[PDB]
Amino acid sequence: SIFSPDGHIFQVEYALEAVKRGTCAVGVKGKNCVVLGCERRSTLKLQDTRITPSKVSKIDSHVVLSFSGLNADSRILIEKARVEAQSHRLTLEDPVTVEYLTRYVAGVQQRYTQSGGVRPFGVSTLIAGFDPRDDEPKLYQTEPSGIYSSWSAQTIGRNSKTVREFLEKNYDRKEPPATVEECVKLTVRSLLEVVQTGAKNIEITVVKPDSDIVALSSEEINQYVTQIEQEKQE
Amino acid sequence: DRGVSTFSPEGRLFQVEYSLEAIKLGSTAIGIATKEGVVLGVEKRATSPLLESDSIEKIVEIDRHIGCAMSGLTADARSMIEHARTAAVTHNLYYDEDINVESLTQSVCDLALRFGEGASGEERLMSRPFGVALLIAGHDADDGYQLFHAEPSGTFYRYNAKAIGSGSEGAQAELLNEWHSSLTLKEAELLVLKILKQVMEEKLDENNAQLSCITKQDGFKIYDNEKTAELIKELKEKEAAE
Amino acid sequence: SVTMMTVEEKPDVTYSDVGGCKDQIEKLREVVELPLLSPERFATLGIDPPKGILLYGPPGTGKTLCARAVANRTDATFIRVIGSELVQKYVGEGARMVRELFEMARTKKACIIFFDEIDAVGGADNEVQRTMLELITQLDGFDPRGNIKVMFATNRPNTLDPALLRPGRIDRKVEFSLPDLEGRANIFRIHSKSMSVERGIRWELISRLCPNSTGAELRSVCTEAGMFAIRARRKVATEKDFLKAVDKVISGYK
Amino acid sequence: FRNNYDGDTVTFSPTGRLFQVEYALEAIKQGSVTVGLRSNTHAVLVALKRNADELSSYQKKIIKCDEHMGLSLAGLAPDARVLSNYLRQQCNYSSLVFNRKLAVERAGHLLCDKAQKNTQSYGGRPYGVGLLIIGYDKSGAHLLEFQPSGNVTELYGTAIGARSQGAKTYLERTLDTFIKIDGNPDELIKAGVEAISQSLRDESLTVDNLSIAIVGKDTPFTIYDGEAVAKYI
Amino acid sequence: MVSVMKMDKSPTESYSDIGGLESQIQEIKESVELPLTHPELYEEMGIKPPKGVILYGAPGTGKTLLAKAVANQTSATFLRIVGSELIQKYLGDGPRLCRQIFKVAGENAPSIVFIDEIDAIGTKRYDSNSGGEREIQRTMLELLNQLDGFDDRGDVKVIMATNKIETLDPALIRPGRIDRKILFENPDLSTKKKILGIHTSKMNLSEDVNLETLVTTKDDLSGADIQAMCTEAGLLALRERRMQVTAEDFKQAKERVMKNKVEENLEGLYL
Amino acid sequence: DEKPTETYSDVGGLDKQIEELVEAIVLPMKRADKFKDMGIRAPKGALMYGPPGTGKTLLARACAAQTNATFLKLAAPQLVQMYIGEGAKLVRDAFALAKEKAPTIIFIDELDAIGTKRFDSEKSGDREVQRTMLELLNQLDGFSSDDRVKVLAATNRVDVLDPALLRSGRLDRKIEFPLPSEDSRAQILQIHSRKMTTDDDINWQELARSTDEFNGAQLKAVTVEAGMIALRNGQSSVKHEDFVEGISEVQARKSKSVSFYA
Amino acid sequence: NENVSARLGGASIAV
Amino acid sequence: TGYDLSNSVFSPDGRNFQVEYAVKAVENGTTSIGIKCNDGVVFAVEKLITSKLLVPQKNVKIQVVDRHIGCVYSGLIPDGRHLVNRGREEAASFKKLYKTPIPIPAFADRLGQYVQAHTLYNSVRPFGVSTIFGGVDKNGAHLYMLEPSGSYWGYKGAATGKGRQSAKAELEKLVDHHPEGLSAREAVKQAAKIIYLAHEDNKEKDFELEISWCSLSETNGLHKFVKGDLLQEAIDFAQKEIN
Ligand SMILES: Nc1ncnc2c1ncn2[C@@H]1O[C@H](COP(=O)(O)OP(=O)(O)OP(=O)(O)O)[C@@H](O)[C@H]1O
Ligand SMILES: Nc1ncnc2c1ncn2[C@@H]1O[C@H](COP(=O)(O)OP(=O)(O)OP(=O)(O)O)[C@@H](O)[C@H]1O
Ligand SMILES: Nc1ncnc2c1ncn2[C@@H]1O[C@H](COP(=O)(O)OP(=O)(O)O)[C@@H](O)[C@H]1O
Repeated sequence: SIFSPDGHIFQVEYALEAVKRGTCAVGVKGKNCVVLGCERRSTLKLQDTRITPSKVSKIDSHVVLSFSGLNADSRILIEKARVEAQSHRLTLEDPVTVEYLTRYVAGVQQRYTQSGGVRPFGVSTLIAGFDPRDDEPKLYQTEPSGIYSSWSAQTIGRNSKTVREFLEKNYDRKEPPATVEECVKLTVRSLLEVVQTGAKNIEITVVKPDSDIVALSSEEINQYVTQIEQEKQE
Repeated sequence: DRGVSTFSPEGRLFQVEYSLEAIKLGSTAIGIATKEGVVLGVEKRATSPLLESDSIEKIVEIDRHIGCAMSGLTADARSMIEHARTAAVTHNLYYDEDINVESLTQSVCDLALRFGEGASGEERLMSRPFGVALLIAGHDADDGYQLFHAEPSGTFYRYNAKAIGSGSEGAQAELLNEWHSSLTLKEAELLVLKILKQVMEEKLDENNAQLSCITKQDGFKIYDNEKTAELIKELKEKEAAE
Repeated sequence: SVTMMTVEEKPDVTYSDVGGCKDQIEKLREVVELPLLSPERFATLGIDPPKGILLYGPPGTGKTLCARAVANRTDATFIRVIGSELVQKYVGEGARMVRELFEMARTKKACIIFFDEIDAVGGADNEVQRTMLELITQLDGFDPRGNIKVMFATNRPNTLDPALLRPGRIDRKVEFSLPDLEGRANIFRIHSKSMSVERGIRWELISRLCPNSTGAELRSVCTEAGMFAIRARRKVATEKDFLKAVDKVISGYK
Repeated sequence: FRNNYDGDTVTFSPTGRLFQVEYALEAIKQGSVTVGLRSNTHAVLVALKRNADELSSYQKKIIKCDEHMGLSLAGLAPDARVLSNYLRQQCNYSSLVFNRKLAVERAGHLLCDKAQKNTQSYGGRPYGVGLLIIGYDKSGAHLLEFQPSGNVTELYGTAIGARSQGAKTYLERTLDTFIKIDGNPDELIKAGVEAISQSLRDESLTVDNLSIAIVGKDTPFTIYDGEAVAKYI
Repeated sequence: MVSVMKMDKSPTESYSDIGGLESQIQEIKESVELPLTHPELYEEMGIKPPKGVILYGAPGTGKTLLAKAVANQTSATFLRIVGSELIQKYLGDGPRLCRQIFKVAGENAPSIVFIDEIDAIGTKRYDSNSGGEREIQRTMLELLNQLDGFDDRGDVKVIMATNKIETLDPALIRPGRIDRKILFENPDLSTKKKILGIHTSKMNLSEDVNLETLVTTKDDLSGADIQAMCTEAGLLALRERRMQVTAEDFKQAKERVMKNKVEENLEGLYL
Repeated sequence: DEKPTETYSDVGGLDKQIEELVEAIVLPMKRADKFKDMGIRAPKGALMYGPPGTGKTLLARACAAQTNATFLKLAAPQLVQMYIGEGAKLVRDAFALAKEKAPTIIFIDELDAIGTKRFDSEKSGDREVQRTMLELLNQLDGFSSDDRVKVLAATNRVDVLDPALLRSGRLDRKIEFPLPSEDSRAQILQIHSRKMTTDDDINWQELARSTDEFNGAQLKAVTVEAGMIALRNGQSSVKHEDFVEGISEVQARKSKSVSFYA
Repeated sequence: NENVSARLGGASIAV
Repeated sequence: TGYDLSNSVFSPDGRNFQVEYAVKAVENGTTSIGIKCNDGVVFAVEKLITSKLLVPQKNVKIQVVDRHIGCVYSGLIPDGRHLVNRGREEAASFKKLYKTPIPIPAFADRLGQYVQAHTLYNSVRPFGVSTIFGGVDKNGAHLYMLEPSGSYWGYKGAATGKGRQSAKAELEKLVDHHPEGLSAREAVKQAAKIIYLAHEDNKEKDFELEISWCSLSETNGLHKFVKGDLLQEAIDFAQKEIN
């Protein structure tokens, strides 16, 4: 993995296109709440989804993740991330921040760049959650080059171009998401443009303080999606 | 289709000299010396509005009294500054006293040379070299506010002031024309804005850029989103006047 | 006698209708004019002058503007040597052109050639080589000591035997390439000198957006901004209009 | 036309050449000059410096090893630095193991034994510069030449790099003269300085574009750069 | 040579009945038509509008349908030739003929031309040391040099075509000459939108509409086959004698024809 | 050109490979009758190849020195407009004139590249080229009769022309034109420069060592494109760097844009 | 009255 | 063709041509000899000057490995010096053992397999040098030469560089003239003749000479360079043999 004469890298002008194939997901930064939302294969028959590895994953009592792209190269990070979580709670006696492990894993995706015979990932991820003993939301986005950012909304996947600009006709800085019913309406009113099917093809999750995690049924989705399946009419 | 440690018939290496134009893809990053203080400037390359540009950090703080600004490829340089912080603090131990700049900065450009026969007894880390370069600013009590420049080829120069990156070949000409000895600090806190307003792809905001002075009296200081804005009006106090 | 017509009615070119990096012109302007006009500068040293400006430059570059420039400047007579009139199916009859050309040419004055695209005929049951042999017979005779030169251009310098290209044929050769931004800037001034615009803006930073590329796209890309202005109904051009399409010309290519 | 024997080092030519090396030694040809010479008692370093713009400070050309040694380089700094930091250990080691301080010529005969340990192993390039070593011991003063090859030789005075033949020629014009000099380094020094004007492609030396630093049978190593060299121009 | 050239017989291909797109199509009318409407506007800011364009391939995805629709609109000449028909045994015959168009383009100021599938002319500059086939390479040079030797551009217009570019076409094209290297490929919805926007004209859908689900699930395909999709419903009508227009048998054609050209579908790996 | 030539010039280049050759040739010209009295099928020629930039024809001019004799005039001649091997027709009447005046110097040029390696490239009917080479043999046949002729050629080194030469009655012997020392390559540059105003106040001997693999072919070309630049500057006096590094560097490398040097 | 014909040909050889 | 690109790739001929290219590198170097006298050995070498700026008698090319040895080389200056630095410690790690000096067969048996090890692998450069050594043990006189393929044989004399063809036939012209036995001092005359006799391949340039011998008789079989009139006695003589 070397430098082209166009200031680029061959293998990494490539890799981040891999994440542009697979599933599509997003979260946001509500007024006082934070949420995620992702994708599933409807029509996957002869199967029980209780036990499949969810695109969501949890890392601590109070933080979670949502990958995209590959699935193998995702599982590895959670492990060595989990280590740093339930180790950082020990030596220093305080739990994590959000930026710490983000700063960490921002570094590991180049420790697996600059060496001999090591591919980078077909992975891009983001995180979300509230710091301990605070209230302000925090979410950070990642990609194999290591550059960790803080997007108020971030999506990686298929048909995502207009999705990357769909929010900008929808979100307002000085008009943030009021409540969950609208902020989740936001969470779904984005993703549904690529869904092209019912509720079965997705999975979502949410955070509130002091580790108030929830996951919502296929049926709870069929409560609210109808309300805009009713309001996609007038 | 070249490698690392192989010369050409012309002698000019390929990869490192190719590493000397990746910077020209990146952002802009300028710092200018005044004999009573030095400035630093940036172009965030903010791509979307929803983003919260407090998180993007093209500017750092080594200590209470030294800072730098990375340009080109912001990712990789996030590593090397932790080297400098180690040698700064380490030198703050064995001698109980802040370090000269040139004692430090030789180390950093002694790092990026490690891709083959680094300093005495160096195992070759760094399969590839750092695709990033940066500027160093700060005081030590032997020479003055000696700015320093670094590039991953493994050399440093000392400057009055110049630039990097996108606006390099054009912008510096104005700087080459318009620096001298007996200028102020805040004139340099604003002269950059006459320049960076040139080579931005949109009208300036208080959030496109941000600044940070450096002073032997207080030490290090980043400004706020608004305290750039007030001087821009001060620039428009001359842009509207003249 | 298909091309039996020396030059056109009006060449509309100037040596300042070009950015062209300013350096590839001098020796070219030197070889063509200084033996021509100041052989005392030749005998000032007592030289062995050249006979041809060998050349290669990728097309879509102002060599050919540069080629049409010496036409309008010197005001002398001119030619065009291309396979159409040159190469003909009747074996041997093809070489009537070269003979009536050069045997005339030695008679005339300032009738220097622009026999471009010889990469067509000069490439390696095919009879093209014998025409190429018909050439070199003509050149070794007169080659030195004359106002005449042999200056032309091509697209593929590695597509011809240099058995012809010995040093007495085209010695001080020519090489072209794309410009710097400054070369890309001064060329940009040229095609900017027609329309209505938002006068007094920072054009130069766009020439920062000239990576490896031709000037030809730049005289193009301004008109698409006017086309963009046409659809925009912009009676006068601005900055962003140039941007709104030049961002697309390369990405559509990339 | 396209020598495939141009890749890694170890491949010999079909004629007995290492095309990496021969294509390296033209580097210093693209580098600057730094000259030097000696009497029977005093030796000299000299170096034009090569500056970036009208604003920058200058690229350095001279470094002290230790109290009875200095050197000067040509072409590349970074691969040339480490050899300086290298032999400091091999000049401290002397003055701590023995205290019978370091003779100059074995350093070169150490130094040649370094680069050869870098040519004949896959990976690694030569320390591709030329450089000049000086100093004094019980044996008088000595000057040296260096090649990234390994060849090092005891010379009276020589030159390096671009434009150097003009200065190189003054020495053969003058080797009858400057060898008989002693205890009077001033006029000695300006021998090269006048002689390297032969190289100036109208850059017209200044207070600061030049660096000089010398040694004697008495003097420890001293550098004359900054503004002290109004003496000579 | 002239015989094939003057194809003044535009079909009933109805420009603006086609429902494809706009921006491309203004881009040509802006390239061509509006210049023939009030070209003083180009004279206002002093513009030399372009010397024709070049679309790309993506076959069966709307190469030409506009073009004969333009011919239906052309309001000028229209020309048509083939390089394979242009070429001959002897040397320079076709090259001697290729010149003879531009004077027949000098026929008119309303002088325009389509060209037919260049893929055997000017494809790529192989050395062609292997005999014979240098004729092609001897011919392209007879054109491009003829194209821009010394030309006021004389409304010497052009529009070209192919099916794949990077397979060929290395150096022939140049900007200004052909500034607009442009596209046609699948819309990802608008085949659903305006195609049956057209085909709703004739048919009845004699029980319902059903079109709210006779639709695209981001299905990789080419809407050109939609003119099969209309077909076989009528056939399957008459595989069971439905003189009317159904929506139920219409199902099969996508389930039948779109199902043949299978893809790998290896996306049990990017989840 | 046809003449009883003048004196051989300074031997100079390659000479250690050359003194052993006039040995080989003049004796066929000198008392080969005594060889014919000794009764030997002594040859009618040999071959001297090697890359040009050499002075090959000078050795051809050296041929008639020890015994006066006349030169040759033909260069890629058989590449004709007609069906005939018109040259090959002339080769009879010309080699007949080599049969005339038994003291005679015969040197054709580019035997290789007038004669291909194996003539697979061309069609069956080559225009009697094997017939021309058949003339060469049938004229070498008449040349093999006597000691009048004495023949030699020169082209690309070996394995580039026909392999016929293996028979000792045909050709029997080969020498090469190797790369020489350069002190004479120094002198010839004055000879190139002899027709041009200049000086020589240079140490071009270290220079002559520095370059290599730039043949007399190359070095017959160098001398002018740095005469122009100092005129383009305006200077007149010859000079080292403007010509040595001004020519030897510009060959393939240029555009010195290096930063990390110092 | 003619002999001035020459027609190109097609081959396909091993690379 | 395609097999002539790296170490350890035999040919259909059964060879690796790369070292055979090394032979032309060592062919591109200075002259050097060493003779088996009646009681010891001799060393003498060519040492050409480029400019006057090169100092005389500070830049020897002989190297010593230990007391009872002298060694020289020709061709690559550094590479022929490396294995000396291997030599200088090896025998030192052998006098370490039974507390006696080292034989000469011990030398090549501890070197001639070394350079071989630099022709087994695809990662190193064959030592492009030909090399000489000699001296004395308890047994008596010895002499050897090396070639870069590891080989070595006990000669009465040797030669390298571009001083091959002169000396080889000359020594053929010597030995029959004097087979009875040639003592130390006398060969020091006749040796320096040959170098003045062998420069004629490169008499464009100049040089100066450098000699060393070692006698069981004279110097207790220790190594001792020449520095004195004895050298000047020979150059005054050797000019006559070319006179
Ligand atoms: N350096 C330049 N100076 C002036 N004009 C330029 C330059 N580069 C490109 N152009 C413009 O681009 C347009 C197209 O270039 P041009 O016609 O010279 O290609 P060309 O070199 O003629 O190709 P070919 O070799 O096939 O004839 C011209 O109108 C020309 O003026
Ligand atoms: N937007 C559209 N509306 C209606 N039909 C379309 C559309 N796009 C493509 N088609 C169908 O595609 C077919 C041919 O399209 P296209 O122009 O791409 O190829 P073509 O011109 O027939 O091929 P060629 O140029 O090789 O002869 C037509 O039968 C047409 O019905
Ligand atoms: N003493 C000399 N006098 C004249 N020319 C010489 C001399 N020595 C060498 N040459 C050169 O030898 C070259 C002739 O090489 P040669 O192989 O005969 O060329 P070609 O193959 O074209 O006949 C000329 O370029 C000429 O400059």
